[PDB]
Amino acid sequence: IGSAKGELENLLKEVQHLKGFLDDAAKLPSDSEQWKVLVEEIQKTVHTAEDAVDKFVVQAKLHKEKNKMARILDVGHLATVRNLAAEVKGIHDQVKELRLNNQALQARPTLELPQQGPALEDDEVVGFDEEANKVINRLVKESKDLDIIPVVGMPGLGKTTLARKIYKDPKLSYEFFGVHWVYVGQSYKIKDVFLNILKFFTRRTEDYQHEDVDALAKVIAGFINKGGRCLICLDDVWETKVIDYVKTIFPENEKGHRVMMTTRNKVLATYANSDPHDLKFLTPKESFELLVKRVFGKKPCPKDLVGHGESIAGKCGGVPLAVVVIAGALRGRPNTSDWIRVERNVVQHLYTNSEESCLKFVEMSYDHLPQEVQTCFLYCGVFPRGFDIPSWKVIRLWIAEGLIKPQESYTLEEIAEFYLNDLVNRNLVILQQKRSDGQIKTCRLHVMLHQFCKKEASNKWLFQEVSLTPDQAIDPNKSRRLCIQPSNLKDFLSKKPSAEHVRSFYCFSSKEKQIRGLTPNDIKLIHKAFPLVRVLDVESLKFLFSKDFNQLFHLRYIAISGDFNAIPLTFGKFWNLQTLILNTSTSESTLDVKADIWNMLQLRHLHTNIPAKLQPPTATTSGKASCLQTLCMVAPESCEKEVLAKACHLKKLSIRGQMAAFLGAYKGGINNLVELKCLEQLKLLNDVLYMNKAPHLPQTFSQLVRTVKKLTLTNTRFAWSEADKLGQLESLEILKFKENAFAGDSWKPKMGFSALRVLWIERAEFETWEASEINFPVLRNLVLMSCDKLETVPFELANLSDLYEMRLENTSKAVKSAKAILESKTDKNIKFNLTIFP
Amino acid sequence: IGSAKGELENLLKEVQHLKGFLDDAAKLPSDSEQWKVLVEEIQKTVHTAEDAVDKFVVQAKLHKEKNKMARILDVGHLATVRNLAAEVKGIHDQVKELRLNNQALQARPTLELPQQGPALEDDEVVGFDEEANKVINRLVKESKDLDIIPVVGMPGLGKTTLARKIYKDPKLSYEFFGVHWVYVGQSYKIKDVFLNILKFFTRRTEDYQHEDVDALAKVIAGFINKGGRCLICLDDVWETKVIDYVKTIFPENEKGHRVMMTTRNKVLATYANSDPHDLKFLTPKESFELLVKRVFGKKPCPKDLVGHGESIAGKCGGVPLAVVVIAGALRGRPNTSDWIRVERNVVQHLYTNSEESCLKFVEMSYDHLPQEVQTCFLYCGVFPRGFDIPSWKVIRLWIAEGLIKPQESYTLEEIAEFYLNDLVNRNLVILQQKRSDGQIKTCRLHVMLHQFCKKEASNKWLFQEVSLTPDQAIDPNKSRRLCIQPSNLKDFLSKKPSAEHVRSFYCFSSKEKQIRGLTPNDIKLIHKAFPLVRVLDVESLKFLFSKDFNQLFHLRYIAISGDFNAIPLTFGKFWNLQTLILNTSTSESTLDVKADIWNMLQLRHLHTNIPAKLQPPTATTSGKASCLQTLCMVAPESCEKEVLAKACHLKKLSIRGQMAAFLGAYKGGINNLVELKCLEQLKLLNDVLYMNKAPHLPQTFSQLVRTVKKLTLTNTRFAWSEADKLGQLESLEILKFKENAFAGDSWKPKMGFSALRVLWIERAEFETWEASEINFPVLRNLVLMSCDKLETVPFELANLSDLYEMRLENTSKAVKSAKAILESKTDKNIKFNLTIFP
Ligand SMILES: Nc1ncnc2c1ncn2[C@@H]1O[C@H](COP(=O)(O)OP(=O)(O)OP(=O)(O)O)[C@@H](O)[C@H]1O
Ligand SMILES: Nc1ncnc2c1ncn2[C@@H]1O[C@H](COP(=O)(O)OP(=O)(O)OP(=O)(O)O)[C@@H](O)[C@H]1O
Repeated sequence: IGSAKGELENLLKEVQHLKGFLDDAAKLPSDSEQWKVLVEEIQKTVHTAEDAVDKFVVQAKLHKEKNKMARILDVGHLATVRNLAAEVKGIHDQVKELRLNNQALQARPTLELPQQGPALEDDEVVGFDEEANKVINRLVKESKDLDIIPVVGMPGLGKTTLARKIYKDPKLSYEFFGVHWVYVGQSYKIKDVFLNILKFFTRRTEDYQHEDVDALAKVIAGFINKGGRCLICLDDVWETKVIDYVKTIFPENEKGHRVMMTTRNKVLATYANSDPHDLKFLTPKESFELLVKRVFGKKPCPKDLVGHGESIAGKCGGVPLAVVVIAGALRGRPNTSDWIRVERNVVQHLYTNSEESCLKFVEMSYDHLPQEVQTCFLYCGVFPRGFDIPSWKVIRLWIAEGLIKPQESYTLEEIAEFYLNDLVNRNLVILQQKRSDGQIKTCRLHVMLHQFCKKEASNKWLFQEVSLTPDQAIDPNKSRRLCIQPSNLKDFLSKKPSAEHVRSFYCFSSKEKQIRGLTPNDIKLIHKAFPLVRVLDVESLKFLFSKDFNQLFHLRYIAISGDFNAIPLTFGKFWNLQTLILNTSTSESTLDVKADIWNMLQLRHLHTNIPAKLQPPTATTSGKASCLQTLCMVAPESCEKEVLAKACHLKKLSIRGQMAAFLGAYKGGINNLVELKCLEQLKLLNDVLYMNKAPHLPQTFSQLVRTVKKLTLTNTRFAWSEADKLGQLESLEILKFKENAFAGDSWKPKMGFSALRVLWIERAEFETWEASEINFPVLRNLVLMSCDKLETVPFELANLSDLYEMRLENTSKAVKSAKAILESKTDKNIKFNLTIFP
Repeated sequence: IGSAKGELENLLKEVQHLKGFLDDAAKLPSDSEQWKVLVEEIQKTVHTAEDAVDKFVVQAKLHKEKNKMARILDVGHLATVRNLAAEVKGIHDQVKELRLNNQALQARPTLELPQQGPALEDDEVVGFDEEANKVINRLVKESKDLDIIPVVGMPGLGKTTLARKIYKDPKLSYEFFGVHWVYVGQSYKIKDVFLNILKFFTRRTEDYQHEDVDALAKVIAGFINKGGRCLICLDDVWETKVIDYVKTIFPENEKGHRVMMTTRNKVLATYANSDPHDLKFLTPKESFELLVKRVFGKKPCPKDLVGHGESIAGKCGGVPLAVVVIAGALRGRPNTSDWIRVERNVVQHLYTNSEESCLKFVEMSYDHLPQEVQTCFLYCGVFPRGFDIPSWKVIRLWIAEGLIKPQESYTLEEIAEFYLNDLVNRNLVILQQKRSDGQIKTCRLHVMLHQFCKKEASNKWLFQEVSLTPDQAIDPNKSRRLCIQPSNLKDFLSKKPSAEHVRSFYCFSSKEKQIRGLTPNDIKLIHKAFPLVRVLDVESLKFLFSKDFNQLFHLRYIAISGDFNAIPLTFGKFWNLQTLILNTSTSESTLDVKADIWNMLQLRHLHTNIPAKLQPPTATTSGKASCLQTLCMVAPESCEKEVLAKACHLKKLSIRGQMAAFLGAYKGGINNLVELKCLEQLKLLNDVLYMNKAPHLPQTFSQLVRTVKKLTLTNTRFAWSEADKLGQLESLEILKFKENAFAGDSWKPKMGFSALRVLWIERAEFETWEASEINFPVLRNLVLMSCDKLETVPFELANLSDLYEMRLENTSKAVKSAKAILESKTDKNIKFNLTIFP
């Protein structure tokens, strides 16, 4: 190739300038339509330049793949390269014209250039009676030390309303000499906060205005000492510095002073109190009651509007702020037509209107985010509203979208995990599913937060939901990525879509396993529509590997399903592929990975729903260690010395098959596991129910997986004496036995698991269990489920200090022993939780 | 050459404009991403232009080296010159476009466009009880005159916390009538400071607000006279003018008033008090205790977090500010995963987050630096974290990097020594090693300061640490220089690096002498990767002189190791070379310097680990005096009349070999030392243990090295009577005798060393020593080591006025005499220190 490399480089520099401008404009608040048009044009120009460069790189790589004879004799390559160079030159001319003509594209040194409601009467507050009672009981408990009870929750959940309800409660007056309210806020000055606190004790604050912060703290402490027990309410705390400053205004008189603070941050609340108070969500009934109180005040709802109102209140997610905004939409419109209109799209009516109260309140928390976490938050709105987002899937989508910039000491997966946990801690992501590690398993976006992400991503052109009003298309040409539900897929494809600029295609099955009437021609049309697609995350389909699919060389993420007997060699030409998630309905016991994954240097995660029969690297493929981090459902046959050596950086590994033929001496494929350097999770599964002999844990197993933190055994059918071998694992932290992993009437462990935190037993047909303290010194969780034959969980566990959680699911008489242990620990007054189902 | 010289000159002028802009932008705070992109582009353009000019200059020099026939017949030179001219023209066009298109590159006349914590209860302070007691004992000592006790230390070390602890101490209340606290600060007005001081004595400061500074000083003096003994605490003093102003507010009533000031500057503290109080660093235990107090307040650390917390606290360097910042990172996160994440990289978690408290506090001291000292400070971050930086090496790296601009009266080495000492005096560099001269031998960067330098250098593109996350490379293309540890060298080279823009390559062996598995091909790859490298500081290797190494004509600094029997002539073509540090493992006794160093006009320092057998300059090489400043390990054979004449400006000289054949009459190579005009240091070493005869100091020796300040004799085996000849040296300031330098049972010196300051004896097998006062009139240090046979250090030295330091290392009974002298001087109450090991 000639000068086109220099043209590419110059275009990249200019596009870097344009992207810097776009990042800057994302900060600038704009009310000008011409500014909006210019930013749209620059975004489109950046996208076009990126697509052109990517096409050029792909063509150069494909040419270099071809042999020298084919390289010379391919005139079609010459025509394509000339066309791509012409396109690059045109885009570069456009970018230069953009920068030259517009004075807004001039760089500037430092120049980006950027009250509560009426007052609720105690009957205007809905559903907070029990919550207020709980917080009041916590506040009025006698204790010598200062105690902070933080009320924490998502924006507009009612933290300030509950704090005001408690602050006005008569009960507090009997217990506390002084009950003061202080508003801190995000932007606050501690001198002002202390002066406001001082007003509650002296009316001569015009005398103390000249004092310093510490002097004012001492003055307030003396006043409180003169008074007695005091409760100071801090509103809207966004830093720990406030908590630390306020600790200094309370005298050490052992009276039991209190602070009730409200915050959106769970980490700040956990600093304030190891047990922060999570404000509840209103029930649908309470939501409807609040809606009726907001719309009709004290008058009852008209009968004809009750059904619509109940529908509307249930669509607000139980967050009072949403109900208040929707009420503002329904105020003074007792007509059924207006209520039907609002019911049709309630989340839209949040963030619209001047009373868009959701927008500014959500933006309070949003602006507090770092840029990477900000962008990662928006891509949570790529899932359907109400979708139970898998944490692993969203993490891998963030990484595949380039949202996570690599850091020196952390893997991209670790950074993404931290970002997701930070979003949950800031109460911007709802988490209802916990892994045994204590990490997020599935998360969710609240309807109001989801609508915020959906609008913000559309404003920033990150992605866009394909929504059709009977016919028509809504500008799909104004979106880098497209999300479409399976119901709307057929209609969209019937238009014969052709969007080169679209880079990610999302089809999420919220109604799981509702594969609609999509034909192979529709899948081929999907392939045709997006040739530059980087992320293809569509698992509700019967995907087929057409010849057009083999040309999606830009892919970084694929989540597909169908009837695949093997991964074709064509997958090996996706040199950008990072995540490969497969779900094959084929009856074949294992999936043949024909693709030479080892030469896919970018590949990090491979997920298959049946065991994968990998191929050992050839002598040519030898080189550096592979980037692979996850290898799920790998057949024991494929765990060879070379396979494991190339993937020595593997972190999660799952094996399923004939384990017996894997734990033997000449079966040292198990011994090949030593090649791994950072193996954290290991799943060992057995498929056969009839066993020639009961397998055995090799004596080498202790140091074969010494780095493993999570170990899962399934259908292994091991003698309970074989569990003693797992105690020699130094890093074993979470341990799972499921589906008759260990066989035997009783388990009498002797070895102690030095670091085990979570013990997990499922469907264990054992009868008795005589563990002791030495066996699990640092146990923290004990999850037994489907243990219909277990007799009694040993009392010896009751003496374990760190143990504070234990769940018995579908458990026999052993439940009674769990009650006995709970009773003993309650007698000792140790924080403990015991869950029983049903 | 044709017009290309004019093109070079015009490109140089435009690059001067761009560099001026870069210097300006370094001052401008910027939040615009487009601004960052533009600055990056201009930096890359400046680097590219510099590289092009350098390539052109070296090519012109190489052509001029060739003979006229070769010059005319070298078509390859014509092609290379045409390519270089085309590159220069392209870079000039790019620079012109940069200046024309961007309105931020317009020159403007003058237009660059630029609270404490809560409060600690004395139980929240860790490890300062003894320090506070020491400072209080110093304060409450009875003395007639005003006494200032400065608490000095590095940023965030806790000077203000200890000052507050002392200010709150009850003990001070008994001793002092008034104990006031004044905050001065970097930006301060003396009128405001005096008015604040006045408030402590009168509540009518609204009456005195109109007085002048001297009038207010007199008023405060009268108030203090009325009161009694007073202690005024000055916080954050950055100038001596504050000290002088505050001296005027204390009446001369002989009561013993005190001032306790805190500062980061050791020179300011030494002005305030000849014995300033150096605040301690927290021990790892105290650091963990402080971390637990900051994270969990008064509750104990959870057991599962104690190991992670202890690891984290030990990575904070004993500076409380670092522990406070890391606590802010760990607050409200009692999960082992968060603590593991923070432990993985603790120094990163300083300077990140809004509570980046390290950043602003370090910037306070950094901005106080001059630009040259600022840049020299950052290049201390090229060394590994925790590396013991050699002073000579960092000085020579600063000079080789162009950081020191020559001054009229000072050599570059003197300016660099001053800069390093200034960085130590500002408490920005940690010094723990002192030369006998009292200068810094090795220094260190605190982990928090090191991270500041690392980040700041990366932000300014000065250098960059090559760090790989398993695979990958982090933008190496966005750095002028690259530092890589030997562990990461092999992985980096396997990528086949080719970085023309990289100008310095650093490989520092913090784990000393851990030469890993690097092959000759790796060394050749190092040579290939950086052809424009100016600085090559890599001594943990077996370097080999390949043909590619011979083409690094830009080299200004080389520090290499291997098996070299001689320096090839190819080193003579490094016309830019200043420092040549060699460590050759060859068994051959000396190093043959084949390269014609005398024509290497820029050469300043030559260091070899074995004696160097230089070659006398030829009649052609005659000319000006050589720039050589250091000639270490030069064989006595090479010290000839012409060799010594060409290097008359030499300052350090080291000789090792057969001294007897060097001190003789016909051996007047010793007499050739007269040719030196500024010889400061002389080392004379002996290699032979069997001597035909005991050598003799020539009677001419007194005026042979008359300019020498430091003299080192090793293995010479001289009669103790020969030490009397060294007393005639006018400038002899430091004298070292090591490894049986002088042989004899006893030493009875008669001559007196008029200017000797430091007397250093190592492994002297003499028995008795009967020195007297006249012998060492101005002695200041007497350091004896391995004197297992010395009987008693004479009491006569106890009467020496200037002597205040004496160290006996592995010393026999003579230790008892040292104790006697210490006792006598303590009786006289003279400041003295006596160190004994073990
Ligand atoms: N239980 C409730 N009953 C009635 N209105 C409520 C309730 N909880 C909240 N609100 C409404 O919320 C608004 C008051 O702020 P709110 O108490 O919701 O904020 P918060 O939870 O402290 O959140 P943030 O301060 O982060 O915005 C008013 O519209 C109030 O009517
Ligand atoms: N011994 C200590 N125990 C507890 N906290 C400490 C201790 N020393 C310092 N700190 C805390 O560390 C942080 C920095 O310390 P401090 O402000 O006293 O430092 P300083 O030496 O005066 O520095 P600067 O030059 O910035 O004024 C503050 O939060 C201080 O409270």
